[PDB]
Amino acid sequence: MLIRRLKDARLRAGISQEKLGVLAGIDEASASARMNQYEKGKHAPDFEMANRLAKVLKIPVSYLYTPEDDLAQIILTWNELNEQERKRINFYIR
Amino acid sequence: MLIRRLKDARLRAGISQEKLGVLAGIDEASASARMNQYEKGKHAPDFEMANRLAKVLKIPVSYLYTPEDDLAQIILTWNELNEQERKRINFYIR
DNA sequence: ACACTAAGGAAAACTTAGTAA
DNA sequence: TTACTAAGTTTTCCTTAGTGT
Repeated sequence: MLIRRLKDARLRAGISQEKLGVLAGIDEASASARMNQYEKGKHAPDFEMANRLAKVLKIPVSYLYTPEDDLAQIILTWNELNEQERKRINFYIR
Repeated sequence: MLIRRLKDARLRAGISQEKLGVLAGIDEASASARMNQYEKGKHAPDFEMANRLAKVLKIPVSYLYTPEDDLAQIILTWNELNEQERKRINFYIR
């Protein structure tokens, strides 16, 4: 998991490391420590948790694993497109 | 990491679980076991190994971590674009 | 060649109990 | 409050050594 994507998504959201964990379902006791470990690259969360974090952060989970700056932006933006906007890009791909 | 995504990518590369591990840097002696365990979802590779696996499979590492089928395709398809075709999309998104 | 699995040491994540701006 | 960390504990993985096609 890319620590910097985790930091940018959390900052845009406006919540602490501890808050993020609790909402993401991590136990109050270890929430603060764990969320800091992931954000400092000391440990990696597992994919389940990653999804849970993504859900709180209102981003697609794969943004967290996207190194390509240009692609990460596309994902972040695809996420917010409305019904027509996406239907446009779909015909585009196929 | 989504095992189904790993499997589909490998099959399109037209290579064995083993060869994949070998080319991805896993030692010959364990490459088969490991790559199978990943593909059956017994254990998940760490991100570094994911990245290695992706370079060999000629795909963006996000693909392995994207549960949405329509976003996965977008990622896969963006991958096939040239430097200019990508400037064309990056401006649409800025 | 190719897909696959149990077991147990190797290694990584999780928990606790904190400190530091 | 929020960020951060070491050390202990528990969990998951990598390697070995086989299975079967």
